This record gives sequence, C-alpha cells and structure tokens, in this order.
Amino acid sequence: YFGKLESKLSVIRNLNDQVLFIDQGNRPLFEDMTDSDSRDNAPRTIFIISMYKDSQPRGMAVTISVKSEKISTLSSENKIISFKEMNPPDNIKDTKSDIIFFQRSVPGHDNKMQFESSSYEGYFLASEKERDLFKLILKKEDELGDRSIMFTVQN
Amino acid sequence: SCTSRPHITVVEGEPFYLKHCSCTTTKSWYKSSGSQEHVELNPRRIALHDCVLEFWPVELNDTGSYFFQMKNYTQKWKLNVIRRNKHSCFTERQVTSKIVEVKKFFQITCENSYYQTLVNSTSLYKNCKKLPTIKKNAEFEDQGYYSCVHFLHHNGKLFNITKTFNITIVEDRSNIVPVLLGPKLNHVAVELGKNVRLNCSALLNEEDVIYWMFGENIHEEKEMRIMTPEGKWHASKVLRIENIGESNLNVLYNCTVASTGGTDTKSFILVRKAD
Ligand SMILES: *[C@@H]1O[C@H](CO)[C@@H](O)[C@H](O)[C@H]1NC(C)=O
Ligand SMILES: *[C@@H]1O[C@H](CO)[C@@H](O)[C@H](O)[C@H]1NC(C)=O
Ligand SMILES: *[C@@H]1O[C@H](CO)[C@@H](O)[C@H](O)[C@H]1NC(C)=O
Ligand SMILES: *[C@@H]1O[C@H](CO)[C@@H](O)[C@H](O)[C@H]1NC(C)=O
Repeated sequence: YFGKLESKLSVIRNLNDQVLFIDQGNRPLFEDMTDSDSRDNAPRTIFIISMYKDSQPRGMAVTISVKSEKISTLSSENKIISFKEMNPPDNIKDTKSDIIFFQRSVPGHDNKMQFESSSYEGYFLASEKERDLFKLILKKEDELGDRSIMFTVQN
Repeated sequence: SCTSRPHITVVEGEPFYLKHCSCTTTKSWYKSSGSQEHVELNPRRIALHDCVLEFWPVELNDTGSYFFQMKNYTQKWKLNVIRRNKHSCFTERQVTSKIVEVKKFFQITCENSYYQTLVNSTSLYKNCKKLPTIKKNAEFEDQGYYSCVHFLHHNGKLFNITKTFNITIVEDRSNIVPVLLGPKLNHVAVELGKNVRLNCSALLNEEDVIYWMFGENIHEEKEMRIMTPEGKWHASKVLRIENIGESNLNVLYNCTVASTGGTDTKSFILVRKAD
C-alpha cells in the first residue's frame, strides 16, 4: 500500500541550476531561466510534489505533477521518463509504481535531492544533454557522486 | 544549446537571439504583434542565418510572439521585452537567484557559450561596483547582486550583455535523522469488547512526517508537536481502534517517521492478556 498525504508546490533545478519545466510537447526539459522567466512560464514551471505513506518505507515516497492544461503525473514506465495525464491517486495497492519515486537528500548537502524510481531499483531521475536539449531522464548510476542525478527543490 | 522554453523575458537595449533547437534548406521566421497576424520576417538590427534569429540589439518594438517553420518542424515563443534600468548596471526583473550556505563552497563565473568570440572585455560588478571569477567560501556579506557584464564588437558600435545573480547566504538547518522513541516491536494488552489507543512518538524535522499503517471506521488518528529543551521537534500521533474483534488481533500496526533524510518504523501487535 501507498497512500496520499500532503503536497507542496516546487521549482526543480539540476546541477547547473537549469529549471525543470514541461514543454509544448509534454516533455520534461531543462533550461536557464531568470526568476522572471521561471515565474512567467508558470504553470509549466510549478511542480506539485505529493507525499505518500509506504508499508515498506524506503525514503520519502512522492509523486511529481504539473498542471499544463490538465494535470500530468511523471512516470517511469518501461524505464522511460514521460508525463501521463492523471491525478496523483488517493492510494496505490502495489509495492512499486511507475509514478512513485523515493526522495532522499544527499549526505553532506541538504539542499540536494535524488529521486530513485520505485518500480526500478537502482534508477534515478537525471539530467542529460541530448543534442541541443537538456532532458529529464531515468538512468542507472554512472560515476559515484554523479552530480547529474542530484536536484534542488525550491519555491 | 538552443532555446526550448515557451515564454521569455529580456531587457531592452541588449543583444539577443532565438535558436530553434533542431540543428540550403527552406526556413521561415514570422512575427505576431497586435494587428499583425504572421508577418513573415525578412530583415534586409535583425539577422536571420543558420537556424537562429538575432536581435542587434532587442527593443520594445520586438515584444510579441515568434514562430519558426522548417518543413516537419514548428516552434513558438512569447517574447516579452522589458524596460531597462538606465540608472543602474542591472535591472531587477533580469536577475537569477542563488542560495549558498554560510560556511560552504561558493562560485560565480562569467561565461557565454554563444557570443564568446565577439567579447572584447568582461567586467564583474558587486552591487554595481567593479571588481573572470569569484572563487570563495561564503560569508553573510557576500549577499548581493553580482552582475556579469560582456562588452562586444558588432559592425561599428558597442553592445553589452549583462547577467545578474541575487545571492542569498542561508543559515544551515540543524537537521536531524528522525528517530522513533521506544521499543521497535511492541505488545499491547486489551479486551475484545473495548478500545485501544496507541501512541507513537518521534524526534523529527519541521518538514518530516509521522503516520500510521493499518490495512487500507473502527479506526481513527490525530497529531501533536512540542519542542524539546534541546531545540528539536517532538511529534506524536495516536491511533484509536474501537470495538476490537479478533480481526484486530495478530496484525502489525506500523507507525512510521519518514524524512527526506531517513526513516524509522515500529510495529504494534495486539494480544489478549495472558503472557
Ligand atoms: C553598457 O554598460 C555600461 C557600463 O556598464 C552602461 O553605461 C550602459 O548603459 C550599458 N549599455 C546599454 C546599451 O545598456
Ligand atoms: C533578492 O533577495 C531578496 C531577499 O530574499 C528578495 O527580497 C529580493 O526580491 C531579491 N531580488 C530580486 C530582484 O528578486
Ligand atoms: C504521546 O506520547 C508523548 C510522548 O511520550 C506524550 O508527550 C503525549 O502526551 C502522548 N499523547 C497522548 C495523546 O497521550
Ligand atoms: C509493517 O506492517 C505490515 C502490515 O501491517 C507487516 O506485514 C510488515 O511485515 C511490517 N513491516 C516490518 C518491516 O515489520
């Protein structure tokens, strides 16, 4: 069992202080933004982080949502990052879910967070450059202390 | 790189570009304003080349939405140009915030991987006073606006490009690994007609969370938080089970504290009386 508890609004950033947002195509991407850019690209810059209770607690269990035109929840299904249009549910009757992630702060830096996928043990939300884009993807860990799977969570 | 976000705010008087993230083929740039549907851009201060749209410099003239098309590709930008503070070195909307903990690694570095080959000079300001890098461990008084400025050569006159960081120096929290207080396994005595109230208690952080886990009417909850004389948050929560049947008997009721920094959980089993 996973069950919903409270929510916070947040602005997510990567190792370069690039801001997470959802693009016209519903793709989570990263880009430099001034505070005025982060403010005026809302609601696509404002992520809902919802917390869940867990029967087998592995960290802080969470879902991640944005409100584009409708609400969309981040999924790890088939080892791929994507936005599914659904509301974070009151509860989830499984041990691993494509939409649950475990948030853990990074020892020595409380501002930094890693998000481990619950459906795939060992895999983490990450920032990758793909061609001219910067993308939020799922990846198994490369180096040890890999800065690309660490994020800051502000308002 | 390239410019992927739908909306963009820049300051008047400054060089600026728009790069469409797809890179002798057919390109087309278009502009919308109030009464201008899609004015195809064909400029004879604006330059169109190699899959980018340049402003030299950008102006209030230019606020409006922009569209790009390369056959199977299309893109849209709302461009909002803002007034520049002419009395100062930066303008308050164009600022990027940064949070850096007091006694900790802190850097600021002026760079541009686009306009770098045109740069002739690059000066760094602190609250508009000249000072290219600042490498340092943080002091409270490093709070301020650091402005990076870049002075550019372009076909007869001078341009500057300026980025500013609002640095806030933050105190560090005293963050605690949450602990539960008491035995990890617990046996509690009760009688079938009647009720039990299980108290669960923990040392945790402001942001931390304490909850019960049963199967999911004869159950209920509610929470309390008091500060210890050592400054820590003491939290507790009671789970009430009213008309106990045997269904309530050998099942583990887990209370948990869950933090971004760690977790602890403890189980309660309900027993009749004989032990
Ligand atoms: C360029 O910066 C100089 C010195 O920082 C300042 O005097 C001037 O207003 C800036 N130029 C423009 C066009 O903003
Ligand atoms: C800089 O930081 C202060 C303190 O948080 C804040 O009140 C101010 O609005 C910030 N400046 C800008 C331009 O955002
Ligand atoms: C639960 O335990 C805490 C810590 O022992 C105590 O301060 C509090 O009074 C108890 N709460 C209730 C409702 O009995
Ligand atoms: C937590 O409780 C569940 C159901 O109440 C139980 O099955 C489980 O084994 C408990 N967890 C641990 C680690 O003892």
